[PDB]
Amino acid sequence: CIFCKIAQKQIPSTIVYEDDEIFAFKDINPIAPIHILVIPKQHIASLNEITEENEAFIGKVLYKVSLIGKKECPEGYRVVNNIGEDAGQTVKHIHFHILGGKKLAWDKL
Amino acid sequence: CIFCKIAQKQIPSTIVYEDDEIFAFKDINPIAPIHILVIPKQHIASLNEITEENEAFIGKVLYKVSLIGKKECPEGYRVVNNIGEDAGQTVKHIHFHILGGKKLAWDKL
Ligand SMILES: [Zn+2]
Ligand SMILES: [Zn+2]
Repeated sequence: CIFCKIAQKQIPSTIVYEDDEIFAFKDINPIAPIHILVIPKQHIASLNEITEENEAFIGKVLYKVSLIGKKECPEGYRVVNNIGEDAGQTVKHIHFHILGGKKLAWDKL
Repeated sequence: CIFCKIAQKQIPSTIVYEDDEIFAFKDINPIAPIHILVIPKQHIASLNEITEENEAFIGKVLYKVSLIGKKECPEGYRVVNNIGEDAGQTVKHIHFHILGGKKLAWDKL
């Protein structure tokens, strides 16, 4: 898993924030001027693997996403998560996108 | 708050799912063929109002989002949350978008 390897610094990335639980890094193919990926260090494949037993942990991840977003994007930010084929999920390790740095489009998908 | 009123059925909506904690309804200006809004019935203004004290509740909301998404969008779905001006947040009551029903675009914002 490329995201487990990035989180453990086996594959290089430009680190925005890291702690015992999460790892955040710049997206190398950005769609916004600020485009950050936030991953749990623990491998969970997608949002469809959230259970009642790990929902408190995923809430903590989302809280830490908000702390990164409000620091990096004081003018506002969008959080995106992709599940499966129609959403274009490329890596099967849950990753939140933080998008900001401009007035973001809201266009037909 | 228009979303508190929708959640309490004071303003009509097309309901997808409802329980003691959450309310989900069709977006009337959709950007995808499946476009569902999911709100907590409790008023929380945005993701920037997540705290360590409510992070477990927001994890539960995200779990219920995933249950709606995997049912309505078995081929995959995207979850979006907008915070503040640059993201275009229009209603100050936290709302998750579930987008699906086609191979979704990933375009420059
Ligand atoms: Zn992984
Ligand atoms: Zn409200």
